[PDB]
Amino acid sequence: YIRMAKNKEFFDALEEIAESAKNDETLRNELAKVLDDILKTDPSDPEAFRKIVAEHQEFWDEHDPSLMEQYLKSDDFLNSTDPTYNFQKLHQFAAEQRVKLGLEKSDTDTLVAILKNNPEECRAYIESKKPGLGNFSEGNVHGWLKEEYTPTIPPKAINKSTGVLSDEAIKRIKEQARDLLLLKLINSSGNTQLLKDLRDAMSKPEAERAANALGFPTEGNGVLFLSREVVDALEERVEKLEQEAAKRGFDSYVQSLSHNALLAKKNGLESTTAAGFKNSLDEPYKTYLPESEWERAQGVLGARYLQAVLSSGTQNLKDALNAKDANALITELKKPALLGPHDYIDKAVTEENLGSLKKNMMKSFINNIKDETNLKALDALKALDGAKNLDKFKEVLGKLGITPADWVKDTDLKDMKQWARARQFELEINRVSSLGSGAHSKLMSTLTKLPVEKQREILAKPQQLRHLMNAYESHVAEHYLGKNASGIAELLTENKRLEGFRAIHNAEVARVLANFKPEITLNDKQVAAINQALTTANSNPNTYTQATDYKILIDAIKTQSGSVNQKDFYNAFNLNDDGRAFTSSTPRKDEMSKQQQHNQHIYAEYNSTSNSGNKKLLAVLLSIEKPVTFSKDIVNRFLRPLKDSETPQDYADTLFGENPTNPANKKFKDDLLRELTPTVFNEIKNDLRKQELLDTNPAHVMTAIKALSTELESIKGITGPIRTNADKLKFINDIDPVHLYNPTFQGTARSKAAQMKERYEGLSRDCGLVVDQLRRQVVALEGHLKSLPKEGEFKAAGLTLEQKAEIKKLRTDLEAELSAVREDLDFYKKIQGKLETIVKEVDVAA
Repeated sequence: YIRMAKNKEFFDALEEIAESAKNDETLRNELAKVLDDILKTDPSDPEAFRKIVAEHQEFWDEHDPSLMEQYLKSDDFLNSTDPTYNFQKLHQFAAEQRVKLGLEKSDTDTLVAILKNNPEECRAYIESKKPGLGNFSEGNVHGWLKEEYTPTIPPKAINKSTGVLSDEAIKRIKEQARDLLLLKLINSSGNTQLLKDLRDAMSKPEAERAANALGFPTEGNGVLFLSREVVDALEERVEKLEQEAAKRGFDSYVQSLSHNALLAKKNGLESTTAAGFKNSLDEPYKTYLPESEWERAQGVLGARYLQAVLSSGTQNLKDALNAKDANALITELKKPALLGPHDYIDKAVTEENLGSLKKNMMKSFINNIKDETNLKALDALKALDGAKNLDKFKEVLGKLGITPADWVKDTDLKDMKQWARARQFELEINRVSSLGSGAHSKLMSTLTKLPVEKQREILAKPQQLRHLMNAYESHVAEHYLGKNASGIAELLTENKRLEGFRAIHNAEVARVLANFKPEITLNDKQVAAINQALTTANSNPNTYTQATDYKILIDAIKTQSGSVNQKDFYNAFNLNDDGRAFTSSTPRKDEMSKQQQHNQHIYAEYNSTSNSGNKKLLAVLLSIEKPVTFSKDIVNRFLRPLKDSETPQDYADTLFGENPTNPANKKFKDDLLRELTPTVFNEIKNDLRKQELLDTNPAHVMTAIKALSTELESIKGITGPIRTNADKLKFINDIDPVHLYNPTFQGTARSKAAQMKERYEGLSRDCGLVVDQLRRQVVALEGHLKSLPKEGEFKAAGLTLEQKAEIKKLRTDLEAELSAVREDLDFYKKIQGKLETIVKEVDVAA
């Protein structure tokens, strides 16, 4: 080797200078000449060549003096045959370097065309862009050949000048072109998913499609390879787009948030830095929101979170509802009792907020109205429901603790009275049900959706809430609710699910099992075994103080629920997670004990008796919560009058009174009539009328076989006339056609048919009545011959041939009526329907 020369030093200098001409527009115009000349020269003419490189000495000395030192013409300092850097190389390299300098600022269409064209076609293309990408025409640069052309049908210009722009040189030119075309495409795409497909690809075939979709050409794909410069710029483009996307989308997303969602953002909103705040959002905003937005976004999401948490909370809101302006409402909400000292609440701003906020705070207030010392809750609420003026309101909102209340609008008066009524219901159902008002969510909805007036009615007559919890067929609900009122379907199925718990043998186990987070669903055989578990528990004299014996009661129930987390079960009954021992704060078990202590004497009969009629009356009794212990003498006083009482109401009255004076009684009468439905009371009754029919005296058997036969004759006298009129009322209106008419009076052409309508729908309302009546008799008749044992297992001393032929007379007569009445029920319904189709053809006709 040697090296005593400037040949590398010029390669290396040109290369640097070209880089610094990226952003120095005049230096490129200088460096283009330096090249434009070096190019014009013949390479293999060491005189002429070194003449031309020397004759730009002023431009050489301008970058680096250490290129220059009679010695210029001497090829001592400048090698003519360097193994790595000739004149042939420094000409070839200066050509590459020329076209590279030119495309650095050239348009998208050129950039494409260089990628589009093959090396041959690419050289000829460079000639057509003259002097843009150098002066590459014949004669103007030495190596440069004549343009040849292909033999293809549309001929394509090619230039086979490898001596100056080598095949490896035009690849490097395409390399540089690609990059710049991409940066052009990247900086101009708003389409973020495409950009991402490119950055996140892991194989040429989708690096392709991603590129091709941005506008990179199909022809370029061969050389498509991400440099680290294009990557770096791509990566920082998406982060730009996502941020200004997320900044824009936020104010919408906040409005999109559900109530529970809003509520979950608290830890976020209280965050002392933007990282935290941001970390509590959902994923677009969780990262790509910019921190600059934060202070603003605290407010936008804040004032929605102030609406949500103030609306739904239990905190005391007197002072904050009485706030003077926003500035005072703020200093109130920052108080530790409320939302705490946090910057976010300094976006509860006077403008839109403190109206909106106070209306929302008023919902909380009303819902946490409490039996205070001078005022009942139901009075306070009904005061608010009652009053008519805005000023008649402010008068009571005086007494509730809100002065001035001059902020209270007129429009809102209807909304906030609904909150007053809704709350009234909440309480009145809590008063009526052993269970929670929560346990009747669907019932609590349907009342809140009855129109303004009916609400006030059902509230003035609260006893029907009782009847509604015992409404299981839609017509029963309708009779108290409305015509076809909203949400009945759901109400009924609530009542069907609750009946298990409502008839469970202890009111604590009722409450918690009914109000479990996943919903449980029972069979009667499940609740049998649950009530069986509680009898073993009442048998055990330390179920509620020995933790291993409290477990025997829970372990028994557990199994019957059947399918949930063990732990919540145990905690919800005040035990630790294991079972091992009681949790320190022990209220659920405490009331269980208080209940199951009152079921001492009641259980004492429940176990003794074979009277599987009034077993059921005890079962309902111990399934109702009691203030007090219910002695052995009151169990006797409960069981006495049931035989002689005909209805549930007549049963209550003779126990307690017409309007029993003593509050603790009045409540238990109300609570007793809730569980003694007309339906279950009959079940008790004709169960205990099985009893007198199971007796060992024929004295008693027959004294109740005759009774029963008297009630059958009653039933036959209601059915009698309904039978004799039946054959008549059909034969007339069954063969009857329905295009026709019957005109027999005066009036208008349309009012003839209209009042012949009134006459048919009069008959439709007679049949309906009959239908209802026969419905009751089939229920009754069934009721009776359930009560009758069946030729066998009579468990009685000798029955004579007249006695045993009389009881068999009864069965057959009972079944022979039941069977018979069905004829008519069927038939009367046919006539029912038959009219409905005649009445609604007079509608479409007249």
